[PDB]
Amino acid sequence: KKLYNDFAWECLRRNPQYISDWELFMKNTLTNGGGIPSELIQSELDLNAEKKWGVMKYIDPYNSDPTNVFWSLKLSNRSVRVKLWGDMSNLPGVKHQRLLMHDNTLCVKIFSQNGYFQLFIXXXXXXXXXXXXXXXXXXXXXXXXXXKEEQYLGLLKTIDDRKQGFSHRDIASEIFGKELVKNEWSADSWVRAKIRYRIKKANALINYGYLNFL
Amino acid sequence: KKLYNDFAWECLRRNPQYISDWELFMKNTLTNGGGIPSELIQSELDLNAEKKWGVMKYIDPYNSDPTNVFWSLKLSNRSVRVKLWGDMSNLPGVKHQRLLMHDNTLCVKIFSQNGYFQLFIXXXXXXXXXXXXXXXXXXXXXXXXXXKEEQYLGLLKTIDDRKQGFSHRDIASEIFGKELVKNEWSADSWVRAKIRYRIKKANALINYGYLNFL
Amino acid sequence: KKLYNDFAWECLRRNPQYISDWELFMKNTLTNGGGIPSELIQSELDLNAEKKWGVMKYIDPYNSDPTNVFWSLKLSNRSVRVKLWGDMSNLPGVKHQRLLMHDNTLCVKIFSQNGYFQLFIXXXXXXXXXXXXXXXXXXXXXXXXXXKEEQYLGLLKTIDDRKQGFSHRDIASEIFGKELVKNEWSADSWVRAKIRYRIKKANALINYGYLNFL
Amino acid sequence: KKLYNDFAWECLRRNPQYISDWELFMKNTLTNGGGIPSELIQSELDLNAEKKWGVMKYIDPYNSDPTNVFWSLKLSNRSVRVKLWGDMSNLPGVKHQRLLMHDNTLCVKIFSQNGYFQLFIXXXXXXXXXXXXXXXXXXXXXXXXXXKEEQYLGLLKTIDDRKQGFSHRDIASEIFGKELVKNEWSADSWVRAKIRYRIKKANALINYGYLNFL
Amino acid sequence: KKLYNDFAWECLRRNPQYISDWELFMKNTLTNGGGIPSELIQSELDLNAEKKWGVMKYIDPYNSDPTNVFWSLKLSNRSVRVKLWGDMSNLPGVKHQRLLMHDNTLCVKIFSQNGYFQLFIXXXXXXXXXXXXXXXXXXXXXXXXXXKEEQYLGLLKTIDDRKQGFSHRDIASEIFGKELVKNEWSADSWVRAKIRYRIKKANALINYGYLNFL
Amino acid sequence: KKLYNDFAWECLRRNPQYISDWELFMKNTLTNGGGIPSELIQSELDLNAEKKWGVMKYIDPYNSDPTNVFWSLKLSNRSVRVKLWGDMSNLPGVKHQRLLMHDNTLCVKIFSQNGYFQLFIXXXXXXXXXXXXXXXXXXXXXXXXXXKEEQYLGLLKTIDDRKQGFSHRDIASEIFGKELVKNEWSADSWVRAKIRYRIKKANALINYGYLNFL
Repeated sequence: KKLYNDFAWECLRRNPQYISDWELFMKNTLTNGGGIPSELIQSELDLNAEKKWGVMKYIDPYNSDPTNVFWSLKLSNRSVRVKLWGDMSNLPGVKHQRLLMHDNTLCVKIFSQNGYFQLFIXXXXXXXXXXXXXXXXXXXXXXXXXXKEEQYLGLLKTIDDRKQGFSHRDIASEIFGKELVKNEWSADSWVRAKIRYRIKKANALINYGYLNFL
Repeated sequence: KKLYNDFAWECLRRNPQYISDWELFMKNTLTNGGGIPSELIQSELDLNAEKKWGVMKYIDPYNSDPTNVFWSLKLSNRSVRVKLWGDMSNLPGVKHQRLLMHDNTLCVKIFSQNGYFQLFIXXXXXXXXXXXXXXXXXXXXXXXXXXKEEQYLGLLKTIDDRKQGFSHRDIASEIFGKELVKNEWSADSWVRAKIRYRIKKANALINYGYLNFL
Repeated sequence: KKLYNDFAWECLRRNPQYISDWELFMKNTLTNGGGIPSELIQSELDLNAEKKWGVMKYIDPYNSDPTNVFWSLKLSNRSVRVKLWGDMSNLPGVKHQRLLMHDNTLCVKIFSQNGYFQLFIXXXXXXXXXXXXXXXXXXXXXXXXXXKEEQYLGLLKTIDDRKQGFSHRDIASEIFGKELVKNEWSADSWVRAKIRYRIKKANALINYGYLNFL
Repeated sequence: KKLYNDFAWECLRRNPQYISDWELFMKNTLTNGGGIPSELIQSELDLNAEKKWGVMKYIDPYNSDPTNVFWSLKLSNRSVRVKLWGDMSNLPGVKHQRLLMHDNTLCVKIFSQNGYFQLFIXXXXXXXXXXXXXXXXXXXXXXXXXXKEEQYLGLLKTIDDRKQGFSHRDIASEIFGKELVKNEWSADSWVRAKIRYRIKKANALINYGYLNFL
Repeated sequence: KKLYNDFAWECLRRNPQYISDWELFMKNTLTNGGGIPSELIQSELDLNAEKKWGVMKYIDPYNSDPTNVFWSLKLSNRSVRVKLWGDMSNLPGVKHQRLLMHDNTLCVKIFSQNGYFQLFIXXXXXXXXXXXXXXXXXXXXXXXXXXKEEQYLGLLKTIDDRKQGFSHRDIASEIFGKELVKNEWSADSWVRAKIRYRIKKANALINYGYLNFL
Repeated sequence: KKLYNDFAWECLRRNPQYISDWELFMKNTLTNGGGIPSELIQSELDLNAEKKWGVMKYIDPYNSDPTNVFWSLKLSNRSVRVKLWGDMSNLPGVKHQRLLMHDNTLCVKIFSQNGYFQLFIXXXXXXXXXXXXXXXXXXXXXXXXXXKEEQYLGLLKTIDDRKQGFSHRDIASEIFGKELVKNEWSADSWVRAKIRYRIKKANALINYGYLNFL
């Protein structure tokens, strides 16, 4: 089952350029390569996506489950470097997924219903010694996992409506009602401007604005 | 003096389309209209900018002081409707600016060194009665004014470097050093990918991503 | 069943002048008026009681259940003005009662086991904008309802003992014991002074002192 | 100078029966007794006032300074029994006053700008051992002294206006304005009912309602 | 069953001099006295142990249950003087034990799974009146009972290993492993110094260092 | 000036065996070695003291200033391993001292008026990743330094009195008074037992009991 929701992945998988990239990645691996890309191994093609989109591995954009969605250490604010486990990784209600990277570094994601956290490899982590710093909030976030976004997802729903063929007025009627739209829709109307603002907000998130959520 | 910094305004005033819009707005008002646009009155041309960019009045993009930068009620999460003052508006260290809107509604912004807050017109405000809701956080934000963003501004600094003519490698040397760049710059290098990610992050903020900060 | 206890009503319904007023109100409505006064409608006679005693409707003083006991907006510190619900009014454990006032204003009381709260008419309330004010405590009190007084009720129990015909010494024996009273009762004895202080405390509450508890 | 304000004393000294009692107490001590009643010693006449009014010593009702106003142990919720000091009693900003009682018990009041506290006689106090009890709040109140009431005093101001000869309408004009009163004053008017409610509230406090504030 | 663990008793009952004292106390009472020492009565011989070891009664050092282990008022930081109960002493999960002392003072210990507390004789206790003092922490500790030490007990386990005949190297192998000890054991080795430090730490606790834990 | 007080050092420097060890260490270095032991370098003789007493360097027991008193990593609960500073080490009111160890590891002590903290070598520290662990309290203790013990020092004062030649009765008179001692001193007296308990408590601290305070 889908444990958690990755909002940045919901933005990225709706990017038309990423969808085109993934379909190209599938075609050259199914008809020009070794075949189908559980045992996650980052290839060279996947590292191109990490340097371009942020995900360490090309993930099917049709699937909302972010189990195999790993975010680059160069971008993630929910990752730590760990040196050398069974206690943290086997709580009834906490799952984990592993990924072997191109530089032979092992990334393990710890996730539950409250989010995810990535560990790049007892368990010891080198925390930067900065007095009165919010760098310790990473440990608090990991504890919350082992223990506006509803409006943001509604913006992505509007993008799904557009790509289905619905017009701005169609989406306006869906949100405000047929009677309100017939009475107020105009050239410089505020109902039209609100729907346009929904598109602009979501487009900015989809066109790499999701990077600011990592 | 510049009391506070409006991060959304720092994004918007760097938008090339908004800069072009403002220069067009100045030309048709200086050579085709009544002349120069302290006594802020929202005209019809200003309301077009409110429905397009979010600011209730065209503001010179060259000035960082957000004194006369007013944000639309349709977008602002720092605004309330107030019905009918001298105590709140005259604290030593708290300033205020007024704007008369096209619909004859008066908007008064209360700001200090900790941010701004807009009041749309004793003083009584109709707060929505929702049990266990964060709608009361608006009153807490107003109290904080009457009593990552350093990284976000650094992203906009990179946009200023680009518009000046500096290349991606030039900006990479500015941040990481000439020696590191000469050794590591390549086609699919991570230093080049980091600089590209800076541009993408800032571009998303500039291209209406600032709306998610209102 | 009796959900909560209104201490101010316990004081008022023990007032001999109010009891006489209610019996007069019943006689002129049962033998001179339309008959018996679930569908609470404030008449002109009830508004006389609101301007005299504080309750918006004459309530039988023999009943301790304060379901239909409504307190005047001119006196209540547990009331708000609300403009235009099913979520707040239908929690398993929270009841409500309505009253239509003489000025056609609808008062709805929301009560549970932790107290009551009155709303005078989504749901929006005009809260006075006063910085660093305890006016927001009304919302906290309403949240506590939707989520010394044992000594004060003992004082009213002493009034019930007096109206039954028990003397001050009888009540002293009831509280301190027959042996203590026989040994210590005197003209200027402290046991007699304590019982007198009980009466004075309760009489002050009954003779409009309950108004300070609204 | 007057350090603090005793609200219960402000109620009691406005009681006409207490004022008559004090004037009788002065006459029988100035023309029938030893003369004038700094060295506070509770006599037999003072103990009659303690059993009747609550103050351990007859105090001039014309003086608002509650320095020599001591409240009976039988009524005070701000008193403790102490067994056997210079550290607590000599803080720059904390004063103290002593009273020798008729039963040879010494009462010492510790007061500052935040209130008063009475000690009835190192310093050790026998606190009742009750689990999860608010009896320890007496120590917190004493710490606050060594470290609605503005509306209540306004009610007593209305009593001062009445005893000066001002009518209910005069006081209504003082609070609401001459124009409002001339327009709204009537037989069953709400402006008249509000002023009547002020009197009733204050009268209840004055007629032994202050006992509930000790 | 054993409700709680008294760490000071775990130190004292491992003291060789106390074990010798108890065996002498048993011999002179079983072959020279009245016989066997539920009804705890402190004799003169027991008071010698109170002035020497701290326990008000000689307790068999072989038993870890500290039910009858009472600590002297001259040493205990978990004791109060109480003057004159059924509510506190009969919570489902809270037990109590009584001891009659040589000076006819009754000591009652209240204990549960969270520790013990001793009362030396309603229930009233004379608390010292000291402003901003931690003397009130005794009431908080008693409330916690009515509602490093795992490392310290491991130090006493090392003493048990020594008295059984195990050498320092034997205990080193028990803690660090046979392979580590064979490789690192030397004259001035750190593994030998760590085991020596364990002994010194525990010996200090056993040789009256437990007094600092009362 | 002496910034802070090291209680464990106050115990250790009063140890007669350590004082003898230090005098032997001085004699073999002043008449058999290189001479006098600001530039702290741990020699082989100093490491013998680290494995025996805990201090990384022999310190003159006559000096109470614990500036050059360093505690072994094998014993200190106020030390961390740090990998590679000017911000933390140069606060107006925070000093630091360095020591080069026999294994070429550099130990730097950061201390102020609130205590000391040792760092064994930006600045990064490998913190053990244990969920719901008190290992993070080391960072809180370091923050407190960069931002019963009065009774324990009184116990060491009693040891100073003994080594000066004062008897147990002399110390009893010093604490309780000449009159109390002359009246109560006996064979099995409690005043004599209290003084004996002071000695036993302090002796346990001095004879390696200080290790439990590191």
